[PDB]
Amino acid sequence: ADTIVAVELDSYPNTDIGDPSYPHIGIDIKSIRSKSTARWNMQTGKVGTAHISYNSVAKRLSAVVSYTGSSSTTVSYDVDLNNVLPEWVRVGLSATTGLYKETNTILSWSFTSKLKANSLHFSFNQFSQNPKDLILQGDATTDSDGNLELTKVSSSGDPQGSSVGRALFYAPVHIWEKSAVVASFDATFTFLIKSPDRDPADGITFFIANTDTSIPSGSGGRLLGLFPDA
Amino acid sequence: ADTIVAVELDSYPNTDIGDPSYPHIGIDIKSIRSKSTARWNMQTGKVGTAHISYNSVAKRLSAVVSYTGSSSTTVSYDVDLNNVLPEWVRVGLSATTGLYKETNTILSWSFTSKLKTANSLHFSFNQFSQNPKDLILQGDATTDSDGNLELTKVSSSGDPQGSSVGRALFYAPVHIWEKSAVVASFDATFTFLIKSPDRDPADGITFFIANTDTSIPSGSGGRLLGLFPDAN
Ligand SMILES: [Ca+2]
Ligand SMILES: [Ca+2]
Ligand SMILES: [Ca+2]
Ligand SMILES: [Mn+2]
Ligand SMILES: [Mn+2]
Ligand SMILES: [Mn+2]
Ligand SMILES: [Mn+2]
Ligand SMILES: [Mn+2]
Ligand SMILES: [Mn+2]
Ligand SMILES: [Mn+2]
Repeated sequence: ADTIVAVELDSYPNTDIGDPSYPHIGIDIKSIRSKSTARWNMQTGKVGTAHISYNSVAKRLSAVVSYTGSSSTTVSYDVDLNNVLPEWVRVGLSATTGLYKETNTILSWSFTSKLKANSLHFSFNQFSQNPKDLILQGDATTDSDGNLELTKVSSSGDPQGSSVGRALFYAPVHIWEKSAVVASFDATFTFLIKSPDRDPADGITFFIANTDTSIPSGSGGRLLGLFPDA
Repeated sequence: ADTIVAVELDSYPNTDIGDPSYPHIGIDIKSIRSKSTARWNMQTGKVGTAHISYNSVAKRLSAVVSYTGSSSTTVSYDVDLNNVLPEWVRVGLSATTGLYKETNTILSWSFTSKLKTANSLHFSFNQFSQNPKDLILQGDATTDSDGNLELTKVSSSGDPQGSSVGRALFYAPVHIWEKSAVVASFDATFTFLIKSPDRDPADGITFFIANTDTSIPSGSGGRLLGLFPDAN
């Protein structure tokens, strides 16, 4: 079973598995049952931005999601990630649609990791047709507009249900080493969630996992393509 | 047949294949016979620093090698790398030894690529782990307990060995160009320590850019720096 650390943008309330009764963003530490969550005032059809950051001294994983012209949503959790994650990891984005759907379009994504100092940084303001520097899993694809469509969309751009997909950066990341003075990382991605459904689903996540991580079987829908069970 | 673009720190003069008659640094475009070279006043036993840069507007690949408290060595060559390299590549470092030898120790390596279609990739190693999962080690290349990358074999006692070849490629491919892109550039730097028991150290170290699936060619040892199958 993979080891997962993620920040979820949960658009669909799955109260039968721990979610609060409303769209929310949360911090998941080895389980879909977020250790911390904050109400997320979604704005489908509007481009949002998510920023995630962490450093080994403060030991506080934080995330902020926002849209232009509106107050943001933030969430944090005190945790020693070096204790949870292996020294080497791959970082990525995931998304899923189930009975209900939504577009899980990524317009841009950047990540920076520093180990005190060695470093890894990448930035995509648009994605290439054949992103050789990305590992596409499931239905994840990049469209003609240079955007990353984590889940299946029609020619018109209309979302489809029962879809799952993720994109991991090709190169493993060394997030920690013995005696390391300080290790830190931060990620940012812009997204566009659209949907005809009264209640869109299921969400998008930025996650960090073991380097050989793959879509767990039965991880569709509410499990955001990250966990095998609830 | 890989496509190679490299900046060579040629410590051994092989005049039989076009090398000038003195240690030198050079810019190689699909051939070991440098398109441009400059005399390299080596400081064996001293830590050196090499800097390589290029951008699609200026179209001038330049490299500078220096040591603390000494005059630097520079070499340049005008060339549109878009007419040579494929759109996706892997970057790396190579080194070899032949009858004569030398340590080809890399103490640090950084690289930055920018593509304004601006997308970018950047990595830096101030030390290397024993199990560098973000590096593709080829040939004899290995990282040591000191955290340094030994491109070519060195005895457990630190003494270099001849007839060795090794390379280290960064794991993720690099997108250096795309049609209609506005501008693209890359920057690379690495520090190295070349030590030798031989009056004439050989054969050299290089920073190269090649097709993503690049591998050490057969017969690329010694004077071929682990980059080419022949000296054509
Ligand atoms: Ca949910
Ligand atoms: Ca030579
Ligand atoms: Ca192209
Ligand atoms: Mn949730
Ligand atoms: Mn930040
Ligand atoms: Mn850096
Ligand atoms: Mn690209
Ligand atoms: Mn030469
Ligand atoms: Mn950048
Ligand atoms: Mn490392």
